[PDB]
Amino acid sequence: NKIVVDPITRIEGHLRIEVEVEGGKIKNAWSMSTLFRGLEMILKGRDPRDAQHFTQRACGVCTYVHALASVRAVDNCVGVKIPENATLMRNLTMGAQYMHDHLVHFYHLHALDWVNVANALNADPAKAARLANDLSPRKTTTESLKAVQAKVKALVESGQLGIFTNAYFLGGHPAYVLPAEVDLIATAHYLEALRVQVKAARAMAIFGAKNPHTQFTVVGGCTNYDSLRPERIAEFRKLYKEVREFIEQVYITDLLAVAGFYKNWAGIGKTSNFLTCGEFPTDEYDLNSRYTPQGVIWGNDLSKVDDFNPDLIEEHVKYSWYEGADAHHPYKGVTKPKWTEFHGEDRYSWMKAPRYKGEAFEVGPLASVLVAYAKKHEPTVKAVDLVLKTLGVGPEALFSTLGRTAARGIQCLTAAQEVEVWLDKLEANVKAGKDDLYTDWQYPTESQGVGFVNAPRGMLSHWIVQRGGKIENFQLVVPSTWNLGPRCAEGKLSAVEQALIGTPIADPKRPVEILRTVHSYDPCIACGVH
Amino acid sequence: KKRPSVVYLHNAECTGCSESVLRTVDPYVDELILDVISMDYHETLMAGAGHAVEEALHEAIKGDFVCVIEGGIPMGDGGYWGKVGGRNMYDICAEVAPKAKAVIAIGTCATYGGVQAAKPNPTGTVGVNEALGKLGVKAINIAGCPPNPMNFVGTVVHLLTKGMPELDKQGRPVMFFGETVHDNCPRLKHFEAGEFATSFGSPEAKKGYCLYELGCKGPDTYNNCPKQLFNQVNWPVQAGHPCIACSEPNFWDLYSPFYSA
Ligand code: SF4
Ligand code: SF4
Ligand code: FCO
Ligand code: F3S
Ligand SMILES: [O-][O-]
Ligand SMILES: [Mg+2]
Ligand code: NI
Ligand SMILES: [S]
Ligand SMILES: [S]
Repeated sequence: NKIVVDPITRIEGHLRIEVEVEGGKIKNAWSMSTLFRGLEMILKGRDPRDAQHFTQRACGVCTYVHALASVRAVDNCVGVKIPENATLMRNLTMGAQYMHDHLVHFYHLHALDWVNVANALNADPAKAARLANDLSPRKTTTESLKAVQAKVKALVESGQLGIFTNAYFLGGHPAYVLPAEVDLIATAHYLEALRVQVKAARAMAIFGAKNPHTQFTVVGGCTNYDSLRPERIAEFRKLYKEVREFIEQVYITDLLAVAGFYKNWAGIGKTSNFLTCGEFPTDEYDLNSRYTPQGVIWGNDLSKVDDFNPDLIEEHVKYSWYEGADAHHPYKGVTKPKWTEFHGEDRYSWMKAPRYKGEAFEVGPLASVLVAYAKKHEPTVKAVDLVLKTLGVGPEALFSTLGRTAARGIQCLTAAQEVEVWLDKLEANVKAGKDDLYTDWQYPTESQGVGFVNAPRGMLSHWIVQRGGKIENFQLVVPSTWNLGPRCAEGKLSAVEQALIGTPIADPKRPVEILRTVHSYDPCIACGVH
Repeated sequence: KKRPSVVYLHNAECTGCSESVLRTVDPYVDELILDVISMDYHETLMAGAGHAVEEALHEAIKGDFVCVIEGGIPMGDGGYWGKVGGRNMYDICAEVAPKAKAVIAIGTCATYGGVQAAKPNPTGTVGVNEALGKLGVKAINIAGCPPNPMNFVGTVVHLLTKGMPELDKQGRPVMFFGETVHDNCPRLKHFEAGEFATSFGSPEAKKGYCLYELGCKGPDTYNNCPKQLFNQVNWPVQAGHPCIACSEPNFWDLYSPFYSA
């Protein structure tokens, strides 16, 4: 029995899911990415300095992160040590991206799998407001919830549902179990988050020039001296505090509220191997200098964290649309596209299949939060303990779709909390008359380099080989490549394919259970394929 | 059934254009899609999935609607490089675009081909008017990578209230793309005076001297970045970085290397 969901909506890019069902549970799965662009092919022979501009266009949702990975890789192959202010500025910009990215994912990409907007019309608004007031410290009025209810009403009565047209929750759905009051609060916050995200992206643009697609980084550091003015720094600070408060007081509390009604999702979507390179360094040449730590977890075992070893990465193509079946470490990566139709020669995707020491891994917030928890990163310990105590579960509940969703919230929180530290340091440096942002550098005759970035979706790495200031090879291996890529030559399912096994399907015609698990990985197909 | 219908297609894109739309102010995106238009198809945002949204698209293109296309259209070797629900993106656009009352190509990918159309262009990706011109499609090109949200929303409003705006030779609304970045750049005084930064770390860069010698393509680039700003706060040159010509046809090859004049 075959179910196909194509297109998968509320993600970035072009994904098709095919699943086999038996007894009302998924018994097998295929993750099919259906757009190829070929950025690595385009980069060959070009100027290393142009790289960050092309690779940023890998994706406009996780904007900035590919530019960071590229200047880190070129910084690295050239041996330059950028000044402290460049490190601070780059970290600040990444912090703002975490804040913006995770907010938009929860409300605008993920929530509609759990929230029945139409049922919001049945909510008693006074009762919803009181519940809102128990959940968060800020005050909500009956009146504002009535207004939201009125807006949903105009939409439904107009007969133009727009983006709600043919929703899986229309006419009721056995998998949507939220009480009407909670559906209303979620909907109100969904609308509010549309305005909050605008403030997060503005904060980012103060250092980054613009959002989407920043323009302030160069090999050797950053260019944005203008942002070093007290005025600009104060303006960042104020936006940053508003977005932070909303995250703390609305996002996190909404997340726990909704999770509470779906505690069964703690037993669904279990996976086993996790890794991260860490993010936010003080030393651009030492992963252990990073605010969130690097680490590798094998088979759900939190008592032992191995060191991240990038020598162990290989990308497979046996089940993808590329020539042949060999796997390569990215310094020797090959990108030779070869289409064979859906399942032709059993191939079903434009993503390569990254494996770590031959095994399939999951990356991203959960993976990052697990490693930091295992290593006793105190900010993460406190955030995790809160989720766990709030839901009434032990740490075993984290290895799941519900846990993957909670972990995104924690990752957002721990980043937001640290941002003020980097900002104070940058300011104190400037006040003391230390305003350097750039370090001169020169091309080695011949060199290679690598940049590691823990993006909002997970471990990102750009790999360059250059000769005479010309690119000989440039490969990206990106978090969604790991999460949503297909089987490798050993036939091992990827994180998302494996996570889907066992998933119960109440209504095969409207398989929202598939969306829930897929969305918890926050898929980005332009990222994954490039 | 009161608000004007808009159908929004995603092709060979990074989705940065969709994101730029979310950055709109006055109106904000909620006002845009609750009060100004009806967003009848948009893959990034829609609650349903799979067959349910393809049915929504089928119904929506029976009416009077404006079509918005993001991303290039792959045409190389038959066009299989980009598929949605099994269909090649060309076939989807060929079906939808000619039915609209007006078509908007958003972003340089949709207008001219964009990043994936850069050499050696393995997917054979082209822009909207190049792919669909033979079918009678004449799209308004909102160029930029991504464009200023005001250039897209301003164009939709204009279409709704005044009709088709006047376009330049490359199909861009003259009301937004009529002058170069350079014409309106605050560093123009330095440029004419010969006051240039020769390195990103020099005192001259710290002083905000013109970036022409570090690669700036402002003099050849039609956009409203300096006067409009992005996110209401900034733009590349204000942030010390050269313009890379992101609203110009074929900028990826014609204006790089980015750091030399
Ligand atoms: S024009 Fe630029 S921002 Fe828009 S889809 Fe293309 S690459 Fe992305
Ligand atoms: S910085 Fe660029 S746009 Fe501004 S005056 Fe100089 S060359 Fe012109
Ligand atoms: N976050 C993010 Fe995009 C993906 N996957 C990258 O890197
Ligand atoms: S790079 Fe693009 S955003 Fe404006 S400053 Fe140049 S046209
Ligand atoms: O989005 O990556
Ligand atoms: Mg790659
Ligand atoms: Ni992305
Ligand atoms: S650079
Ligand atoms: S282009």
